[PDB]
Amino acid sequence: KGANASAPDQLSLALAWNRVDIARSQIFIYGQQWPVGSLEQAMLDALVLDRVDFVKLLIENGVSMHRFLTISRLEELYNTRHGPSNTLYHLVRDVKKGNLPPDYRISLIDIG
Amino acid sequence: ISKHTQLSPTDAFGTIEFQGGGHSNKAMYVRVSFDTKPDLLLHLMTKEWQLELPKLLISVHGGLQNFELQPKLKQVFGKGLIKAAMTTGAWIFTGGVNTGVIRHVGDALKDHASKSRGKICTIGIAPWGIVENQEDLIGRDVVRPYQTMSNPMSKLTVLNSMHSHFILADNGTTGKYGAEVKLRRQLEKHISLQKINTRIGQGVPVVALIVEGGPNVISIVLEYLRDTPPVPVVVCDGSGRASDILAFGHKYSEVTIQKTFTYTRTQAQHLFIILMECMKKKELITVFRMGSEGHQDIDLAILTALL
Amino acid sequence: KSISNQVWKFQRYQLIMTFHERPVLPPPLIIFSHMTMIFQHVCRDYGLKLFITDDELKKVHDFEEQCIEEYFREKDDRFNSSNDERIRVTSERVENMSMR
Repeated sequence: KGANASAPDQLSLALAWNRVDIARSQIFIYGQQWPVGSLEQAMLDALVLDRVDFVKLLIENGVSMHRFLTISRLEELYNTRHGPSNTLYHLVRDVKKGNLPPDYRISLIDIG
Repeated sequence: ISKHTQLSPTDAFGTIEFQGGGHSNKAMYVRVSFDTKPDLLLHLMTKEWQLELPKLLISVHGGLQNFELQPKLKQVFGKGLIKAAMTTGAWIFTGGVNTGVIRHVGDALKDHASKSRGKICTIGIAPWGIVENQEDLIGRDVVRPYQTMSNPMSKLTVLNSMHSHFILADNGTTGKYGAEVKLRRQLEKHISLQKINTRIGQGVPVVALIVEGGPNVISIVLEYLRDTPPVPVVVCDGSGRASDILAFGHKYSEVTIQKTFTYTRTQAQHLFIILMECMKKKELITVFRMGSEGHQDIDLAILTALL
Repeated sequence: KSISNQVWKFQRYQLIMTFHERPVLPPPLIIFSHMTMIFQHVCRDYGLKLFITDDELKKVHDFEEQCIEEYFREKDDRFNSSNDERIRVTSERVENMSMR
């Protein structure tokens, strides 16, 4: 309340705090008037950070995964450093027979 | 316009999938004229949607403007309505568009859908001119996806999800109501005369449920109480609107300067005339109060008020 | 015994599949089948898969969605009626009621 922040900023703060009940009770309320392309960005940020409860909450609050997920957004989701450590980079190195330059964007063809 | 509408065949009917909330809920729908014969509507709802004749008809009326109900009151209303419409084959006639009491019915069905089997046959009779996306429904005979995202500045409304069937009526105009009241009333009248499976000779029993309301809910209650078969109504006390006015009038049977409630035309308004035409037949109206009086359960209140 | 039964049931698939590829003639007469493969060298409706139309595919998809929904609902209803969950919920409600 005292941050003088709009609904996207309140949602971003709740995402950073990993408190979903605060967004459930205070943020997602009648007549909040999210701007265009705000819930989609919230879905992308909650998808990167591995916040399953926030993804479920956004799904229940309007955003459809058929219209959100595109080629560019999926390619972005494959190249994030936020979240638990994975083993995708070593797999891409093995498939690409080595010689992998540092700071290389992983394309969907390499995922295939 | 001076009622200059082209008579054209229906170009919008099929199934809509509600992309949105975490459910996969289909919904049949059809676009029909503002004045169609109820025999055709009954035939469509029986032979084409594969639905049996109901043993109970619940007509839900309420306010169009969005309101809110305090907790421990909506959870004793929605669950009661769900139990009453699930223990018996019932058709929950509703407005259809996601606003007002329709939102409450929708979330009541959402609460039931995650904790029990079966489906509640909810039929939403909504005017065609208020849907915020007329497109994506103009598709014919095939499944058409539909988004439940609400745009604040669209000056329209969206079809409420969690409804099993829809009947969309249009009179040519777009953006205003008034194209479904006559159709809904005539459909209820024509279905109330339909013979139930018992061979005594009685039609199916219909009932009315009132939550919140306005200056028009009193008129439709008066119309319900004056039909050739009387139709009992059930009102709620915690709404605060004209339903609570009916609750206040139920007490002190038979303080006239109390009409200055400022809800609609604060002073010198002619609603007391129809409120006096009502309460003369105060043998059908049943008032539900949470813990103040008997019948603490809505399902008990609705069924008892019908016998 | 149990491991052998499981492994034999698994290898039944390989046994069935290896006879769906062998030539129809036995090894003493298999030379004729190999000659035919020479003629076909210069030249799966069933057995593995089952091709279906779009409406049948949609019916199967709806059936599978119904099955997974029923599975999750049954799992939740079975978990919520266990003795341990009932005891835990009763203990928490009793503690809160005592405080109240």
